[PDB]
Amino acid sequence: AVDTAEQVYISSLALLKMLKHGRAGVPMEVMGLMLGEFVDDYTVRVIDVFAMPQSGTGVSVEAVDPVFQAKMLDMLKQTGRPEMVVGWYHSHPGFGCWLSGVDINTQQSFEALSERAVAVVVDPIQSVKGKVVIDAFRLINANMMVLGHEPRQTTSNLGHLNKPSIQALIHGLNRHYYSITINYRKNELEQKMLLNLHKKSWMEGLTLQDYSEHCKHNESVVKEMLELAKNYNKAVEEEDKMTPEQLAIKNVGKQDPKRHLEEHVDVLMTSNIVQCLAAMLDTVVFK
Amino acid sequence: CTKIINADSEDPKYIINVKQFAKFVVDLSDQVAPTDIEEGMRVGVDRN
Amino acid sequence: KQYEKSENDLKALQSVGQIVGEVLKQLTEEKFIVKATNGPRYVVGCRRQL
Amino acid sequence: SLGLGLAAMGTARQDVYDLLKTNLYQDDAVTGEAAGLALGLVMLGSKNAQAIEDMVGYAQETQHEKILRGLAVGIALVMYGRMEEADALIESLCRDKDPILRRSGMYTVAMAYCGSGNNKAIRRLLHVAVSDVNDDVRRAAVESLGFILFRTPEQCPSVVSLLSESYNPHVRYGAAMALGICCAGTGNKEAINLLEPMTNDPVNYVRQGALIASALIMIQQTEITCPKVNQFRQLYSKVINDKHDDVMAKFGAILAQGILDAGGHNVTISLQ
Amino acid sequence: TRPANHRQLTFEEIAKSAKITVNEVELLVMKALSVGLVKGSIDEVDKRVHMTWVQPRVLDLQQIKGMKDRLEFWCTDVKSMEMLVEHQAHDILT
Amino acid sequence: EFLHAQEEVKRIQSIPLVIGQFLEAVDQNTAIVGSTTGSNYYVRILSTIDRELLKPNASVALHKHSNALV
Amino acid sequence: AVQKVVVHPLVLLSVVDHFNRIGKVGNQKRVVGVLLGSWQKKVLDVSNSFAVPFDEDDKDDSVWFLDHDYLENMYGMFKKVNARERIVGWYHTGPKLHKNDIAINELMKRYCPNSVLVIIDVKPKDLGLPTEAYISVEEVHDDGTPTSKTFEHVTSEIGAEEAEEVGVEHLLRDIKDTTVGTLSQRITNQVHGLKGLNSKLLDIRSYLEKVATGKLPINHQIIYQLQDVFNLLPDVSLQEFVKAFYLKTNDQMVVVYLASLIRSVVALHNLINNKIANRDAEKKEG
Amino acid sequence: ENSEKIKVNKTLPYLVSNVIELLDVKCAVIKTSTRQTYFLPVIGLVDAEKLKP
Amino acid sequence: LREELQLLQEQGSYVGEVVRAMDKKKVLVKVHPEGKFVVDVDKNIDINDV
Ligand SMILES: [Zn+2]
Repeated sequence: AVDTAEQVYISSLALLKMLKHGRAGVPMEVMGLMLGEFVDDYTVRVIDVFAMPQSGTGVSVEAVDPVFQAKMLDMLKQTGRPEMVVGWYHSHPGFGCWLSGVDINTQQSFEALSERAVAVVVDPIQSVKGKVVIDAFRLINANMMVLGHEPRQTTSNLGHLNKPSIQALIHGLNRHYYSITINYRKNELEQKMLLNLHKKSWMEGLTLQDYSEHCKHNESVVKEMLELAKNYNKAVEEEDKMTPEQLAIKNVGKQDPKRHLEEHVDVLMTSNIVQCLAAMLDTVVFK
Repeated sequence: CTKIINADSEDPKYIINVKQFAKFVVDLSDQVAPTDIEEGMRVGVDRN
Repeated sequence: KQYEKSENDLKALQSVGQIVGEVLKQLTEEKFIVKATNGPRYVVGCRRQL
Repeated sequence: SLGLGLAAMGTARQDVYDLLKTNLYQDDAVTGEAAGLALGLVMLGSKNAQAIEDMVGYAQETQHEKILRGLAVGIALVMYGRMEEADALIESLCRDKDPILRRSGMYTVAMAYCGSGNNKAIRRLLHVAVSDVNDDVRRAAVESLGFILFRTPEQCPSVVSLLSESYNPHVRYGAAMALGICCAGTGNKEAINLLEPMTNDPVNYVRQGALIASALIMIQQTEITCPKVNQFRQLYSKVINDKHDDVMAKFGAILAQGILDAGGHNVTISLQ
Repeated sequence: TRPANHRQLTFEEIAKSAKITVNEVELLVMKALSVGLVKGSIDEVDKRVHMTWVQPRVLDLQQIKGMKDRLEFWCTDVKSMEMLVEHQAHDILT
Repeated sequence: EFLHAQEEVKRIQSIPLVIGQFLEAVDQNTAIVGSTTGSNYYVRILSTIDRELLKPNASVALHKHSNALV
Repeated sequence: AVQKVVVHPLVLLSVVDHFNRIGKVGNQKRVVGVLLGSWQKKVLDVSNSFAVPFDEDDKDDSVWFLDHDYLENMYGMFKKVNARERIVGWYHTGPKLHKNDIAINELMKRYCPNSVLVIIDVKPKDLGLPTEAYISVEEVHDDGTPTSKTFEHVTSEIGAEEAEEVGVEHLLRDIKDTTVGTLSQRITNQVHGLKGLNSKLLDIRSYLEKVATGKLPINHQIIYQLQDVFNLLPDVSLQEFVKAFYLKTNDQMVVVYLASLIRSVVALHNLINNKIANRDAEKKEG
Repeated sequence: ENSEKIKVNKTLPYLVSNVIELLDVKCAVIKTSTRQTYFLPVIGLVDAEKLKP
Repeated sequence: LREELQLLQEQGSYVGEVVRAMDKKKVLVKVHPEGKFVVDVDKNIDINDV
């Protein structure tokens, strides 16, 4: 009985507790615990995340408070749901993700206690634009050290979700742990109530921004579009057989031919239509 | 390697400079004898 | 009175610092050019209502 | 159970059907692929009352997904060529928000509409091939093209001409297998013209399926029959003696050596 | 009494119903503007008094009945002419 | 998809950027820039900036991580 | 007097899960929990929450349990892991509030004096209402009414934060529509913007039907006196507002002769450039 | 228990520095031996009357 | 455009002056603000090109 290509399920609230606790203590490598359920042999799920108080030692086994462990679990049994811990996490701000020296020491304690106890490393400050730098890892033994680690077998969902990155494989990858696959438990009864409630405005759709700011904009764009038409005349009346595909590449200027064309005309079209349709509907509805 | 400014009683309380880096206040380790940590002495200092 | 000082210290445990700099010039309404006292230059913004 | 469902395939025998039910209700994670595939094979082309109903009733409350993927093909395989009688089931599985079950309906609309140029099928299957969000169900859309169009292999290069040129590799992957299963053993040279940039893709696994589909099309074809045989035998031999490709990249190559000389050049593949 | 249908009131209606003389309707309405229970204006070449009114008070259940009928005309104008826009622009809606 | 490509490009320039100086131009869209942190670099640049503003020198904005011209 | 509350989008979410925790045995149809918040200004902010074991019986409808002991120690733990956070109020669900809510609110005002409750709607998620916030005032009562508790209104909204909108955008990835799409998107903004115009109308339709009928007591203070202010200003006076419509001609003028001509002439270039490239590649094929 | 927590939170290194001035709106400016100037809203485990520039 | 966006999201290179080359695809480079370095070459560049 040995590993395969596993799968990690995370709940929607779990990821939100990761990025919020990472954004809170952005300099000093925050630490917390990960609470879920072992559903089968080789897929792990997590439903809940609660953090840890800050220890002066740092991210290690000494940052784990056993009296804050059991008494926090004492409350969650009688309210919500009791379940077994399945792992832990921390935050590593100075890089993306790889298990460091004091990372790997406290991992050995957890895999001695649990079956797997999957680590999770998240950089909070790298994730900016629309994506998150989250990845989960899991330590390997020394029994197959001259053999091929990660004993994976009959599947084809292993080549996805990441190739081993060179900022991560320069450290303990791949002869020390292995990387694991993470998708999201995307659910209904949460997805639309997050979407429609976060981005919404009722009366904005038929406002006017009315005319003194708008006729000035219609005044402006036509004036350079006149000179854009004069520059459009200049290339059309030119029309010389100087190998015109080579004549165009020696006359590149980030300019007229069709790019600096009707793009403005489309904006002039859409602005006045939405302005006039809002004007005509408002005369219709109100008295 | 570094240099030591001084020490305080009942504890390490060791004040150590680099003259290029900053000045730390650190602890002695287990492999030292606490007598031969005289002032102005070059000493091997951990990185972490 | 002693417990008051302890709870003030538990409150006093999140002063992650602030970086001291000086405004060089004003770029836009919410973009500025500042410089650290020993470091490089930056383009920054304000909080909300500064 | 895989051996029992394969040897008793299409029997509609009650006794093998009964112990496969109590195998299914063991609720083990790893035999769910084993129970679901064999339960369809003993009920192939049956359209039974209790077979569809118990399998579609069991496929929501379970906790694993190997249990779901075995029953995914199984409820696709319980109906076969009914050609109008699955339409309530086809509408039911795709409207659900389960991604495996939507994928399961795509294999069901493939097997109920085998070899027929159904306009309603090619409209609806291509419709979810555009607008759906999960990659796995989008593949089973563009993989099901050969199952409904293998009788007339001429339309298949025309319709997958731009399906091979999407932006995601998953649509391009099932596009490559669609060339492999629509045209069975023809010396087409038009599909082979399409597969040449398909085996020269940046992404590895769509090249893999291009190698397998190139192996499926040209078994038992000499160089005088079509001039692309020995071109690809040395291309298979190049990438299998190559070192710096993936195991994923070379799994299709060693498999292509097994396909191309299968049966000692005595048998072929022909759905027709 | 007339809820802004044609709220430009003529001077003789004030001078009769208040039974005040004609020359003192202007000093009467400048006082009501000075207090601030109305925010209208005064013409004198036509002597019609234009009205914009923001002061609220009680409205005695019978005037809810007339307010219901005006709200019901308000209903079918909004409802039906939205069905015109949706049925016209259905194919670019999505 | 062409609009989402426009969106993720046109929000690379709203970041608390660092300030450097343009030094040399190699070829099409790749240059040497020296930062105010020193330690002279070599990065690729965008596809938007008109190249008639970088003739010997320019006060320029730089990315944090990829350190590109912005 | 609180200006408005700000819904951090973790708290609601963390009400949905705990309604789903007890939902396998859920027949109480209500979940009371403690609303953690960050008091900033007259405007209020909400960052976190947790739950409490709660029972209630409709029989005698005053028999219920918050747990003070559970409320002391678990909030003490959230104080220890985060010194920024404190209590600001509580919440419950099951969109019809019940008669007990005077008792819960007047109890736990001894934790924060200007405490505030927020009703979420876990099952209703459809038209126009994310949440609602209530507040308590006790004046004499009015000019002439008997005194009571009288839950009042605080306006509400859904706020956000940097490094949690990243979790918003990356977890959804479903429809991903931008506001751009100015032909198709802005017309639909006018469509369902007007589909709420009759929705608020059908709500004000139903209210004065059941109070003109005369069931519920007429709120003489605000419920129509604010409507008495309202019902005078759809001014549609014609013969000068008729002369608004050469500016309509002016807004039309830019569309007609500029945008229809140039768009046609540019596509006419694509004809001759193709008809040349058609046959001059055809005559050189042989 | 609080004093035990402060005991384990005064570990391990102490980066020495220089206080340049003090303000109220309690506030202080710190220059380290890395020659970097910092500012605080909250001073810490000392008394402001016990300190000076 | 997507290929243009991915290649720009990548860490920049360092500039350093070559003093003179070692043997077997190794050179001797001080960058600017550091010590010298003996590094390895890529595929497309050669010793004779240095
Ligand atoms: Zn770590």
